[PDB]
Amino acid sequence: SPWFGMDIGGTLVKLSYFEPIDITAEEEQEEVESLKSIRKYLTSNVAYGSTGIRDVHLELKDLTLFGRRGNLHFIRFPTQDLPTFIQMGRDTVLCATGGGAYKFEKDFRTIGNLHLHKLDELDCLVKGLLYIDSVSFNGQAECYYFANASEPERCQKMPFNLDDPYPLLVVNIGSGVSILAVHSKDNYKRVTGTSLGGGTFLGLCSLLTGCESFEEALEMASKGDSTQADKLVRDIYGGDYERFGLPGWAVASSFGNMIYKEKRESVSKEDLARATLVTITNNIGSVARMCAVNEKINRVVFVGNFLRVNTLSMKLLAYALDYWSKGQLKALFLEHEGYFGAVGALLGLPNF
Amino acid sequence: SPWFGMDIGGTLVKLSYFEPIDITAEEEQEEVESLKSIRKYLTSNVAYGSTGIRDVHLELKDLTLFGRRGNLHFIRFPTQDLPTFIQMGRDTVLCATGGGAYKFEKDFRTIGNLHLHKLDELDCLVKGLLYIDSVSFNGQAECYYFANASEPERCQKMPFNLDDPYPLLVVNIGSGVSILAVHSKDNYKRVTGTSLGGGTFLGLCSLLTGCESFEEALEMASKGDSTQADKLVRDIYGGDYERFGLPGWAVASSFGNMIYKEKRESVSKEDLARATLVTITNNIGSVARMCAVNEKINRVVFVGNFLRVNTLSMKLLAYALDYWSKGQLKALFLEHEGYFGAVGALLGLPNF
Ligand SMILES: Nc1ncnc2c1ncn2[C@@H]1O[C@H](COP(=O)(O)OP(=O)(O)NP(=O)(O)O)[C@@H](O)[C@H]1O
Ligand SMILES: Nc1ncnc2c1ncn2[C@@H]1O[C@H](COP(=O)(O)OP(=O)(O)NP(=O)(O)O)[C@@H](O)[C@H]1O
Ligand SMILES: CC(C)c1ncc(CC(=O)N2CCN(c3ccc(C#N)nn3)CC2)cc1F
Ligand SMILES: CC(C)c1ncc(CC(=O)N2CCN(c3ccc(C#N)nn3)CC2)cc1F
Ligand SMILES: [Mg+2]
Ligand SMILES: [Mg+2]
Repeated sequence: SPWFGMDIGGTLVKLSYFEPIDITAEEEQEEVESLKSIRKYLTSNVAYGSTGIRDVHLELKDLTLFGRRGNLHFIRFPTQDLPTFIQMGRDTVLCATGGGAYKFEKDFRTIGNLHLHKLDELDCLVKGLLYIDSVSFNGQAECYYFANASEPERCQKMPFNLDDPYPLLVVNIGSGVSILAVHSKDNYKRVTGTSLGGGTFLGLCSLLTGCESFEEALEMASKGDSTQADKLVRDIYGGDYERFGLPGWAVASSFGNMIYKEKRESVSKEDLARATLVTITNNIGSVARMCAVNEKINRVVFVGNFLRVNTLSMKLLAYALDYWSKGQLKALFLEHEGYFGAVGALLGLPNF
Repeated sequence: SPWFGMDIGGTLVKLSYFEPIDITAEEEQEEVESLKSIRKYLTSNVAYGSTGIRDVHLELKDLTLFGRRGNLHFIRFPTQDLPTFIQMGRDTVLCATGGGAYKFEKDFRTIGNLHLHKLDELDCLVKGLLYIDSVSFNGQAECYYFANASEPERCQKMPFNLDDPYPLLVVNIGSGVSILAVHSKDNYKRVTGTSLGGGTFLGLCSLLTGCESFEEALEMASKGDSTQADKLVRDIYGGDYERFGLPGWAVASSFGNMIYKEKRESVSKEDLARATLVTITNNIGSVARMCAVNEKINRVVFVGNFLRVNTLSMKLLAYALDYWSKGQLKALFLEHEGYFGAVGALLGLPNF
């Protein structure tokens, strides 16, 4: 049986696959052709069909897991294409998490004799996050922050040590947002969540600009000026609101300048994309700040695929969390940020 | 000099005007024609030009203020039309608050010999709120809540006593959102704020539906189904997410079903209006809940004109705050909710 961990989210399926690299001469003969075809298919291709992708840069090489050495691979595809995945399987013990482990349980059982083991998505997230940081990213730090995030000429990605990770606030930005407080390896809770997450960015962006992919939405946003759509403090006060330390550049009302018809007629799609990104990102940061204050936790780590290839939102979070907390909170990021649930699911294999 | 209080916000100007009703025979002769023309103009019209409105239902009758008896009137017009207001004035001590008291200071001083006194918008809000509740709404309660907000066959507006109003969390929903913690008549602070407020509702609604007024946006929303645009917990899990008590009907991702092109092509403008309203309203409620928990305050009063003629958002707030706090927080509302800053400004007149 191949060793796989699957996190079926509302938008993306994430798959962690352990490729053994210590296969003995006797073991290669004993392996069945279907198993060899799967291993070869997965390791000789980086694109799978039309929508599956192997994130080769994230591979952990020569990892020791369950007493074997191998490479840990990280693979993603849209949940909309899970029927293709299952149909290919019909042409193994599967540890699965995410909402889709429940929603699609009956579909996975169409694969004869397959044993599906549903695992909790936040249990798997915490276990996978702690594990990956513990083994390191091929000797490099898994965790990083942006040093001097308020000064663009200095701002730079820097490694951050999580050897004693507790306590930790984890902000999981998927379709929506889950906020977790982790006090130990066995003591964690879901503090709250928000509905304004990555699916809001992508959904609103598509409605407003006609973009047809997450990457196109980010490309548009990179070219836009959110202040063409947003109403700033200085638009209301003429400058800073000094009594409460609100700088003129702060957003007072997201999309608030779109109440004027002439401004709706002049705004560009790129401006709207950037305002959508800024609106969602600042709200996530603000909710994270309030939760960190209430939980008395000063390290805030952001995960989920809203931040994949999204340096704009990462840098906005780093700057905003530091600025609005007056330096009391630190924004942290993880190289394997979308895959922790899939890894945590894989890690449950020995229990079955 | 007529007694006026003005709150110049980012979107609306609010004006409180005290009409004396104890004018003696000698006083009517001494009054100048311009003053008599202003009082007559204000009290014989309910529409002023094309965009000014007197909210006659809010009038406080036979109020004793500064040692005189009179009627307190409540008048609003768009900040975009303030040049018309100022030009009419050029054809008095003015206590003014809101950002526009600063932004338009030089414009108010084009009225010869006018004395402008800028007052802080959250100082005025707290003072006006406490004052109006203290004098009552013509003998009725100024404050109300929705009893049994979780059961539509029972849910009904009911009066609420604020005779000892402290402590109180005040959520001011204007263009954006300000959240205040009031501990006494002289001890209050701005806890935080959000950029996702009434201008976000109106701005996004206009972009998405082509509506041309706040009232039209609400009319559209009243006919729509937000679940056509939003991705719910049951869309991801197939039902409830039981481990964390998330019901299937909860929104997991606002506008999250709009990542699918075929759903964008089927959604109605009314659906989009309702999803915008629900998205903004739930986020305001959630931020209010987190702030109330951190401030250790269990009464949350919502003000600002986002809720004017907006029973949908008021009932959503009442239900959501009670549901998501497991009954620990109570949503409160005020009949004069958009006008407290203007009243607090008027109340500063004796200091000058
Ligand atoms: N290739 C992509 N396709 C779609 N969305 C993408 C893609 N890449 C990045 N994203 C973003 O990543 C978000 C989904 O993140 P992800 O952590 O995989 O959520 P999920 O697990 O599928 N949803 P959930 O059930 O709420 O946990 C989307 O909402 C987008 O904002
Ligand atoms: N006639 C109207 N015109 C515009 N907006 C309206 C109207 N009626 C209700 N609204 C809503 O009321 C909101 C403005 O509320 P209001 O409390 O008057 O804010 P403001 O004081 O002008 N803004 P701010 O400077 O942020 O405090 C708008 O964003 C709309 O959502
Ligand atoms: C008084 C009126 C005109 C008014 N209404 C609303 C606002 C918005 C506001 O108050 N804020 C503060 C909190 N903020 C963030 C952002 C990111 C993070 C992170 N990470 N944290 N906080 C968002 C904007 C301003 C304002 F002047
Ligand atoms: C696990 C994944 C699939 C997921 N991701 C996000 C959510 C959203 C969420 O967690 N919530 C709770 C807080 N909530 C409100 C709303 C109003 C108030 C008031 N007043 N308070 N809270 C909003 C929705 C669900 C969810 F299953
Ligand atoms: Mg997920
Ligand atoms: Mg205001």
